[PDB]
Amino acid sequence: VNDNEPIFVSSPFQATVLENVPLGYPVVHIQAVDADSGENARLHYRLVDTPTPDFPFQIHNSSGWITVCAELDREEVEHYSFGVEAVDHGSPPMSSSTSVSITVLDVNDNDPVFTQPTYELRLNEDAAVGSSVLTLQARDRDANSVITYQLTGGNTRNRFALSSQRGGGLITLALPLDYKQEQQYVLAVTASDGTRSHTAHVLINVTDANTHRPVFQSSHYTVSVSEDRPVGTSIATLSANDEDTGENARITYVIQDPVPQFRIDPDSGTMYTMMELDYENQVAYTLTIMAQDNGIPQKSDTTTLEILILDANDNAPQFLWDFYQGSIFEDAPPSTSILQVSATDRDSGPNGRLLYTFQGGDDGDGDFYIEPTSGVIRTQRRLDRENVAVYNLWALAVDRGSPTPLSASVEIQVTILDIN
Ligand SMILES: [Ca+2]
Ligand SMILES: [Ca+2]
Ligand SMILES: [Ca+2]
Ligand SMILES: [Ca+2]
Ligand SMILES: [Ca+2]
Ligand SMILES: [Ca+2]
Ligand SMILES: [Ca+2]
Ligand SMILES: [Ca+2]
Ligand SMILES: [Cl-]
Ligand SMILES: [Mg+2]
Ligand code: NA
Repeated sequence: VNDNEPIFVSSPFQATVLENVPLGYPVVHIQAVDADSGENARLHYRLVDTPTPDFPFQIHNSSGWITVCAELDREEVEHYSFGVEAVDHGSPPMSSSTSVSITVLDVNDNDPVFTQPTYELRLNEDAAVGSSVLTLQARDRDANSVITYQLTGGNTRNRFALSSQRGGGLITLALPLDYKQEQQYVLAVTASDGTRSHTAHVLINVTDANTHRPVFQSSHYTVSVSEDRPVGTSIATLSANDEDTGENARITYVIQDPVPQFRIDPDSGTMYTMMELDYENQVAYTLTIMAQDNGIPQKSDTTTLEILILDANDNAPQFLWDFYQGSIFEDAPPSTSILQVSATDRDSGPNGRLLYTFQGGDDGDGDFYIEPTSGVIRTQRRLDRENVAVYNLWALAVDRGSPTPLSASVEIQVTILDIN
């Protein structure tokens, strides 16, 4: 006579299991006590449905042990809710049912995964230090995985910085860019859960910017030019150098205060004369000159050029009087002055400095001489009106001009006065 319903040992059943356990792992012993003996007391166990995408457990129909019969995965199903039923082999058979809960415990069996498969961007070379470059996010399907981000290769000259945070991993500019040193970076970034990792690559191209001004070779050029030089003489080649690239570094030269006498070639920075120059009119010119790059926006420098005109022997001496006349008594001793000639020369230096001489002239067959620097004409000999009563002397003023010296001549008449 079958008088007792099978009673379970725990009120409902509950168990946890690492997602790791092998096929065969004993999860829970379901136990029931029938209060009879014989077959009135003999129990069979069965799992009942009370939807999960898998059901990786089974119960042994006599022992009551639930074992894993397919590999578990917490990232597929954390929690399984189902039932178990115990039944006696009684001719009127009795049974009871309870619930079973199995919670699956997390193991670190997933790598962190970047949210983008690929990372690419373009930075302007003048991007500010501190500015944001990129935020990278990875995710880990494990519940118990904290993600730390780290810059782990290709940070050349330590240009970039990476703050690791809750959301993800922020890249900033730590130190200034320079197109002349690096056009490109390939930053490795690794996402780690503390044991597993993945490494993303960030391709960064740098666009040259106009971060430099031309710098002239000098802030004050001085060059010299003979007043001789024809129209179209090159007199100097100014240059500025710009550390940028392309148009940002290509120089246009510009006279800021133009004069008719000079022009510049804007591409080559060469200065040419545009007119005849005259030392006797202006000895010096000063120009202010710009070098502008061709960047957007444009930058520029400034220098002064001082142009010194060099004097040329382009002026001939000129006597103050076109004719001189003087007298002396016949009985006068040697070294008696008759008179002093003078000349001027509009040139300076040796070009303007004067020698008075009878050479190329006439000194009355040696009867007179002239002092080279003073121009004073003197008797050299005793005189005789029997012989010469009236000399027609010819004096020369010669400059000391190098390339070829210039001169002028003047007539001096010398009357020899009688003795009563
Ligand atoms: Ca029973
Ligand atoms: Ca798993
Ligand atoms: Ca993980
Ligand atoms: Ca896991
Ligand atoms: Ca520039
Ligand atoms: Ca002149
Ligand atoms: Ca001159
Ligand atoms: Ca002269
Ligand atoms: Cl006179
Ligand atoms: Mg699976
Ligand atoms: Na630049």
